[PDB]
Amino acid sequence: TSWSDRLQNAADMPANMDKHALKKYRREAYHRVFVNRSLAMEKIKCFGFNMDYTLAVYKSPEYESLGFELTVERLVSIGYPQELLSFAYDSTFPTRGLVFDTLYGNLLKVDAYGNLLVCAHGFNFIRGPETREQYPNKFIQRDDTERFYILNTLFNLPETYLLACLVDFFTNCPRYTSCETGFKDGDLFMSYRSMFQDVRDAVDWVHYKGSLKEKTVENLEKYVVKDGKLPLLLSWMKEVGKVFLATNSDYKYTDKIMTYLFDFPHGPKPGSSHRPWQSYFDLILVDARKPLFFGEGTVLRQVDTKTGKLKIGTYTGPLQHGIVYSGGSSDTICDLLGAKGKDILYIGDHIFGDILKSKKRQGWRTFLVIPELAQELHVWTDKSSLFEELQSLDIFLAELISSIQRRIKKVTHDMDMCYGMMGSLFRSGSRQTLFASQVMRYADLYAASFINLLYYPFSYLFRAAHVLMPHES
Amino acid sequence: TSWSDRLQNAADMPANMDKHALKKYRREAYHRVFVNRSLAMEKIKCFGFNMDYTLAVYKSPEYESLGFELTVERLVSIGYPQELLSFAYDSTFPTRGLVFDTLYGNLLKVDAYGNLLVCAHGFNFIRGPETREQYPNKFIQRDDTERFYILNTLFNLPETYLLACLVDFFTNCPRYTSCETGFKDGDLFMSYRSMFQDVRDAVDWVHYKGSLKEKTVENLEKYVVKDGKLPLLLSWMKEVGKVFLATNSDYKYTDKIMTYLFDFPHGPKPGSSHRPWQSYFDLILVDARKPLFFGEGTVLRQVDTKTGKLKIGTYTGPLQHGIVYSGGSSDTICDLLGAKGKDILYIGDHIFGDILKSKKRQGWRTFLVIPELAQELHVWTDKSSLFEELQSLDIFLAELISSIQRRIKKVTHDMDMCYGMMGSLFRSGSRQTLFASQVMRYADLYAASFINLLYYPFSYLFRAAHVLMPHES
Amino acid sequence: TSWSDRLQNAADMPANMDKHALKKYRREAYHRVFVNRSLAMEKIKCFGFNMDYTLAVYKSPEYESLGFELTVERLVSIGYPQELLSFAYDSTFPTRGLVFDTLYGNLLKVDAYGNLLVCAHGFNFIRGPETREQYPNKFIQRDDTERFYILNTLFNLPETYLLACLVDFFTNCPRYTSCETGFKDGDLFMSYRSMFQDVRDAVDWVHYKGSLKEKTVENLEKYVVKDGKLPLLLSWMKEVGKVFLATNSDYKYTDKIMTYLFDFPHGPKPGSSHRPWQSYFDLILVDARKPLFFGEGTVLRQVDTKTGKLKIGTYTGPLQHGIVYSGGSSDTICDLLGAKGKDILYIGDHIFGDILKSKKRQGWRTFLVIPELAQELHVWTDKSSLFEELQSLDIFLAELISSIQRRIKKVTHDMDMCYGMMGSLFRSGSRQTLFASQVMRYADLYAASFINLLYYPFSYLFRAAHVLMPHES
Amino acid sequence: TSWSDRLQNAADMPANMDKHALKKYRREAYHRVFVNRSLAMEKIKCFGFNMDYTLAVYKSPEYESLGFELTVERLVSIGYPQELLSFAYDSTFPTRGLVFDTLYGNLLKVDAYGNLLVCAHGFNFIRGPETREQYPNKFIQRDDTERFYILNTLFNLPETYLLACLVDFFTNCPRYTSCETGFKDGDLFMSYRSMFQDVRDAVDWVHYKGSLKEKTVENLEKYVVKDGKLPLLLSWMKEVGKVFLATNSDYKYTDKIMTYLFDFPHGPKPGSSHRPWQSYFDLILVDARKPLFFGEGTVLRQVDTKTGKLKIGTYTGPLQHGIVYSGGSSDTICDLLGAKGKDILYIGDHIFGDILKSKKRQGWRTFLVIPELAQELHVWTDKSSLFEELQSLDIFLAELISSIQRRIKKVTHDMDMCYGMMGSLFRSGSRQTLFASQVMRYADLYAASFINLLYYPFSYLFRAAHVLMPHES
Ligand SMILES: Nc1ncnc2c1ncn2[C@@H]1O[C@H](COP(=O)(O)OP(=O)(O)OP(=O)(O)O)[C@@H](O)[C@H]1O
Ligand SMILES: Nc1ncnc2c1ncn2[C@@H]1O[C@H](COP(=O)(O)OP(=O)(O)OP(=O)(O)O)[C@@H](O)[C@H]1O
Ligand SMILES: Nc1ncnc2c1ncn2[C@@H]1O[C@H](COP(=O)(O)OP(=O)(O)OP(=O)(O)O)[C@@H](O)[C@H]1O
Ligand SMILES: Nc1ncnc2c1ncn2[C@@H]1O[C@H](COP(=O)(O)OP(=O)(O)OP(=O)(O)O)[C@@H](O)[C@H]1O
Ligand SMILES: [Mg+2]
Ligand SMILES: [Mg+2]
Ligand SMILES: [Mg+2]
Ligand SMILES: [Mg+2]
Repeated sequence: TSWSDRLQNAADMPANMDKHALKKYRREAYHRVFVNRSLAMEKIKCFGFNMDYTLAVYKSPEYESLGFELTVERLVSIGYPQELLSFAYDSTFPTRGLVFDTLYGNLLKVDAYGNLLVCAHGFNFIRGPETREQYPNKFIQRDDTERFYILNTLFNLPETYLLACLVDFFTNCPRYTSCETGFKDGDLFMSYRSMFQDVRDAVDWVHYKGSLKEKTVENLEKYVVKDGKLPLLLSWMKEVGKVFLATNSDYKYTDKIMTYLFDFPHGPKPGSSHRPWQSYFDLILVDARKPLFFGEGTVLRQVDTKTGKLKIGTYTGPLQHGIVYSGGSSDTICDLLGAKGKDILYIGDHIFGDILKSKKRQGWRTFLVIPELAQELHVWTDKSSLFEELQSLDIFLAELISSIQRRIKKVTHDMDMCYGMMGSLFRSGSRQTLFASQVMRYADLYAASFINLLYYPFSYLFRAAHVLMPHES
Repeated sequence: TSWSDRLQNAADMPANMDKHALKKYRREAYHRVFVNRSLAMEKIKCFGFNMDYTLAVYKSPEYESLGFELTVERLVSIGYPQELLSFAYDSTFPTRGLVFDTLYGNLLKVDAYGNLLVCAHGFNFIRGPETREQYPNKFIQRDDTERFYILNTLFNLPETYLLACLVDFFTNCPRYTSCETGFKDGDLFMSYRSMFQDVRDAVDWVHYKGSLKEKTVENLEKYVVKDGKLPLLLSWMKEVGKVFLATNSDYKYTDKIMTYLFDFPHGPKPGSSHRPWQSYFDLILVDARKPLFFGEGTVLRQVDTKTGKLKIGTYTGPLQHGIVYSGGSSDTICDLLGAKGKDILYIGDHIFGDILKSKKRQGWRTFLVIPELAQELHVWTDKSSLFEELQSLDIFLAELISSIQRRIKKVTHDMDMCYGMMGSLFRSGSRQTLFASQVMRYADLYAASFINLLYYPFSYLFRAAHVLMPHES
Repeated sequence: TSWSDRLQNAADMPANMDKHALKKYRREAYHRVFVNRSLAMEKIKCFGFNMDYTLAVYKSPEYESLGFELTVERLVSIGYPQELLSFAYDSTFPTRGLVFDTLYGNLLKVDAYGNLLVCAHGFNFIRGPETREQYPNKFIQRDDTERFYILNTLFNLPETYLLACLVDFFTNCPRYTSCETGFKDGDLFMSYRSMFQDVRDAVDWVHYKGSLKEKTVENLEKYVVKDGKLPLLLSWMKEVGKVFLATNSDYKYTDKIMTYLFDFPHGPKPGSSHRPWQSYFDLILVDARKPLFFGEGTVLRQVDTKTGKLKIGTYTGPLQHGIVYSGGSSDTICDLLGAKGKDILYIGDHIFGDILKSKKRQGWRTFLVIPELAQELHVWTDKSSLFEELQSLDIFLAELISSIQRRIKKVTHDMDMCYGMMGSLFRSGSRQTLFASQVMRYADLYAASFINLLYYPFSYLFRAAHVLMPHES
Repeated sequence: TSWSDRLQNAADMPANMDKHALKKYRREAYHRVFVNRSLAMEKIKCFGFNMDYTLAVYKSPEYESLGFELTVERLVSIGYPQELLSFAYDSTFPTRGLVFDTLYGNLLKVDAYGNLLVCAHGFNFIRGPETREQYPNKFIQRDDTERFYILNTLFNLPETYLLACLVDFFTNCPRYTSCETGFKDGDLFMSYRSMFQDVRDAVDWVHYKGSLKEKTVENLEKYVVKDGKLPLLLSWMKEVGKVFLATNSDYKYTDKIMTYLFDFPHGPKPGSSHRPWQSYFDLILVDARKPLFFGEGTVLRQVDTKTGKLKIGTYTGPLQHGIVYSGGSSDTICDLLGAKGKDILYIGDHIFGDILKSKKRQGWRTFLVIPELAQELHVWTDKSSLFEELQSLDIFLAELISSIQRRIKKVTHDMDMCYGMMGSLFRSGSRQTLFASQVMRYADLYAASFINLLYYPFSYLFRAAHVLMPHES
């Protein structure tokens, strides 16, 4: 049971319009919207969306496995060994938000301060004392972006596992010699950095020149969650405000995906005429190039929606019915919708490119979709006994000799393994991950899906407790 | 009663060595060490210090007023009008951590997200609706470091007030025309940006080429807090670990100041022989050039302590008794003391250049000295009734029509004015400042003075509660 | 009769081995090697080559016209108007080395100092006084590389004409409004800068992703000069020194082209066994990425010559028979051949990327191939009467009222038109072009083809007269 | 007899106004203006000047020796050894335009292509074969500006000799160990790069914070050439055009120097009323910051000529009588004088900062003053027999075994030594220097002094022969 099984299960249910039914459906943790900073929904005047993994939630593990298979086949195509074709995607290994150390070829799970929580070389999990040889302070410099790459997105899940697969394969294949910073093959030396770049280039290629999009759109039921409540919720948003789309994807792909998402024999509610997906948006913008979008952006272009090509030249005209934009900047949206930043609730899945950047650069209000939360919540509530025991051990030790520390490490591991080999997205034991810290800092609201907004009235006041400093308590 | 009066009051008392006396003296909020993240003191192997406003705490408002007077006289010297000499430093106006907007000439107090809490043009405090003309989203882009300058340090307090003085003077002087981005004087236009640069250059000049240091060292009793407990605490640190000094100041000034700080007719305790200040340090490093120090740093030099000049060449030798270093990098300290980052507790007063940077770049443990906390604590506990009323108003409104909002704004202002015209260092009403957020994020421990460590045993476990995400609660 | 007709005519003749026959064949200006700086051939130990337009001389105007047609069809493919398909390449318009001014959409012919010699907007040649509106000092800043693009190569000849075609088309097409910096089409504004970028991108695309290479290799007789003297001369070079190839092209294309160039029923001389083209080289390097090659270069790779793919990893081994390199740097060649810069004569056609950069960065000796010289020489000797008259007019005026200036401008134009609409590669009248100045400064030797070296003994001392300053004469 | 003795000798003579007297005085090579590119003086509408070493020609070797002594005393002041005080400036060693290699501590004389002509380590002149260890291709990369510093100016002559003095001193002083890249002194290593930086910093300090200016202005007869013909020539220029001053020096120094230069008991001619120096200029601009001046420049300021301080603010007004500008850009001059680049003859002594940059960035006409030419001409004409013999040897060898090469090297050295230990500014034997090449390329006119313009009518056509390519001859 993957997180997308949970979402597609909730998606299959009819949308009860009764006001008591929505407020009661809101009880389950799975249907809740979580609040890091208070937000008065009545002040929101524009609802903004990205598409991928927000409106178009790709089914797991089928879509990761497709991306993994095409990336492997691209690497074999450029000259990697045929043994790569015997890899098979394993959804139990990767957790999102890991850091690949391109110097030593390690996947690292770190906290907000660069402290090491988990270190794996290939499929070998390196224990505390052994990591100190490569990480003397059990710490990485996050600003060393040439060395460390943060695997922020769900699109990065196939390459997260692929990187570990490759390190494992070259380590144990007799043809190659293992060195500290790569692998030697006779007169050829492949550094982990160059291998990582090949992987990155191949993932990009699969998405932009390969067949991933084509294979997705030829079997949309297999790869994309479809929910009749999505048109309903978007129609409610457009009744109280303006609605816009700003996606990094191109128009031809967006049109195919969005058409599928809205292909029901009715409009927002059963019995209503079907409307085209574009009619749900006051402003549609593709090729957004986020996060650069939230700074200078790019030249504003207009899409010829008949051919799917860009019209030649910079678009200098006004917002018109049926126009589709390409490129531009976040200021394009604000000017054309007559919005200020805090009037906008932007719903995205990219913690860095959508949420952090719109918050810091423009002061937009933010809603982070976290697809895996649909299943991490289930693990969290089911295995809560282990966390409560861990909390007790931390408290008992905080007042105590060392037989407790071995029990702390033991329960930490058992808790983490319920999530997978790389543990929870949000923590390792009692230590929070970098990802959790960035969710708390930059996502005003968050949920497994933005559809959970259906269960709250549009006057709702999302409330978070005020923060106090230690000396103020 | 300034914050330095509080510190000098506590400094004048004898250090009772009784173990029950120290743990009981620790009760008062003023003698406490506050904890943002848990820290086991037994793991600390090196105690590091800066000098200015940490070991050498400059008396307020005398030192700010001296800096203000010399900066004004430098500006008049380069051609600013004689009316500047009628300014007089006013300690009730500036709060530390304000942002000067060089485009519009405003002092801004902002939260961690760039939201405006206070805006003053000269001495005119701009009310909410009027700020929207210049700040349409009541928000500044903090990454626009060419436009916004954060006045982080206590050394910036004179220029904080001076900037407001200058804007006020040119606005109301009939010879000048007020424009949006500066002042016009016939065929001369002085932008707020160029005026700000003149101020910055003059403050730098006063510290590095003018007479500020000379005037300080010729009346040390007037300008520098002296505490007999400082040699005592440093001697205890050197009994359990190593102690180092890394100051941005030069050796000749450091030697004069430190000699004064240790000039008592005894050593650590009354009855003991006096020891030179240098004997309290395993490593002394001047001209540190923090924060660059925590990256590549500069070439490591050796001070000729007889002449006070640098020896010619890069120092390639080892740590030796009596050597004094200049420049280098944080790695110099780690290598020479055989320390890893988390072995080091670095005690500093510069939230950015000492604390944020050593934490993020090197994973050092951090102790932030906040001199004004000695008096902000007194205001906080005395006027606690206003904050509790403010908390009630926020709760009552969070469940309610708009007669409460005017009461919220009214109590916010009355609370803030107890701290001064620019309010608390840490908040405006219920909203925390950028400075408060950076203290919580990067200072593991903090206190009005590091001397408060005297009241804790060196095995102490400083404890902070574990953080949970909203969905984990 | 194009310049490549001249070369292919000389190519069709048998190579007479008689030593008196070669030294006599050297009399014609067309078979000479011209000398800017003295060069003793006996000191040359390595002969280096690029491939395109040096070993593989593409026939004119067929190859330019092919490149023009595919670039036009790529622009139409991305959305440019169908009228582009009615353009047809005209070899009489473009001269190499022109500067496209992306601000005003002009093709400029300039001297070494940025002075304007010719200015054309579309097909309209702007006369002296009219250029002063856009060029007040009849001068461009050559360091403004964001505004001015120098069309250095023969590959740039199709886009030189295409840029003029496009400016002409949009100017005179009623659907578009002509503005100073581009063309307006309703709500779309296309700047000359964005149009220029589209052209550049399309030319790149045609060469790297389109069908230009495929169409060339499917009709090599139509597109590539073939000379039996090329294997002969290369074999003589390998008898006295080492021979290397460093091409920006990839191995699969290089192999196809070079195989064709060496496909004769014999080896160097008639009657000898045929040898593969690779056997003529001590070192073969593709994907050179010149001019970056002459600085840090790129990682050194090894080509799998069976598949045409790069082997995975950096090549760390030695120079071996049959190895083919990819990337690397000029230091790769020097180290592997045991050469110093002045031991190397590098034969190239790119005045900037081959000749200027190897000379300035590495002190290599240089031989510039200038394909058009084969025909510019014929025009120069035939129409010499006009130049001599021009020289007389300059002398007579230099001692004289203004009826001479109109005659000077008149003869200048008549002389220039013999070369084409944009005049000689090397001058406009008595003023030398930027290109001529860079040939003189950075090409030690030059010729229409490097095959002219066949007519000189390998002990030859190429001689240039010593330069004196004015005060030394 | 120094070059400034020649200039001061010519300066002491009365200015005969007879038109035949001026055209006859023009015969001597010493009074001629030399021409690299033709220039019609009637087209010049503005005459521009720098001050230092153009209007204010500092006497040699007294001024170099003063600069040397103060720089040495500054280095001793910061901690260099006392033995430096026994150095004494030697005008026979330095030639202008040498390159200090900061890696190996060598002074290099190079040609325009980076080829080594002379190499000296300290006072040891390294012979051809021995230089190949450090310079394998007898070549330096001029674009490696972090390694190589070109000593372009007459102000650099003291540090040219000082650098050789220091290398010589540390090499032969027993306390220091000689390494390839510097000197070791126990645990201190001083690289040639850091030593070079100390020298550079000290020269800057002497000019901007030390006593060099003060000592110059207290003995102007000792240090500055004074010529009654200078006011005369400037008055003739102002009769036919506009005259401007753009100096890097500050106003207080400029005023002192210019007052001295114009302090005669008469105006332009004997018998005329004296006029203040400022009245000879249509535009006076100080603090020019050339060469940045010829790009974006700096903010335009106005000097308060009463106090010598800058007025506060950017000057936005027009050109007015008596105004003195500070900063700005070359566009300031063009706009205020209504000039285009080719209307301007700019007379400067800095081959890079005045001449190269105004020519390339702005297309100004250029006149380079070369003070040493006053004496290099005398050596050139006196020792012409050696050069003619050298030319014969080159011709005889160019048609010849190796007994001639030793004679070529022998005569080259004897010729060079007549100029000094580092040879002619313009050549070593038959090889031209980088400096000579840049004079020819960027100086339209040149002379030992701009005063030589007095001997030419303002309608004069300076003529240079047209350049032909080898294939055009
Ligand atoms: N999740 C992320 N993915 C990719 N890049 C990131 C992410 N978070 C931060 N960055 C960028 O990586 C660089 C290094 O980050 P840095 O060490 O400055 O931490 P930071 O982003 O300031 O986080 P914090 O303020 O919590 O320390 C920064 O320029 C930042 O913008
Ligand atoms: N207190 C400070 N004083 C001066 N500069 C600062 C301070 N805090 C951050 N900076 C620097 O200012 C620049 C702009 O900061 P930015 O907008 O990235 O916020 P940040 O430092 O990442 O804070 P946060 O992560 O809390 O948003 C950054 O490069 C940062 O290093
Ligand atoms: N033929 C060329 N094609 C492309 N770029 C060039 C060419 N010649 C020079 N450049 C580059 O263009 C930039 C601007 O050149 P710049 O104005 O400095 O002239 P330059 O190359 O120094 O020529 P010169 O020394 O003759 O003035 C330089 O960085 C230079 O390397
Ligand atoms: N006389 C000089 N003094 C200082 N810098 C110079 C001088 N001449 C050139 N430079 C600068 O030094 C850098 C390196 O020069 P580079 O190797 O490009 O030669 P260049 O100036 O283009 O000369 P050329 O065109 O004759 O080769 C350039 O950016 C150039 O502007
Ligand atoms: Mg998305
Ligand atoms: Mg400090
Ligand atoms: Mg080529
Ligand atoms: Mg000068």
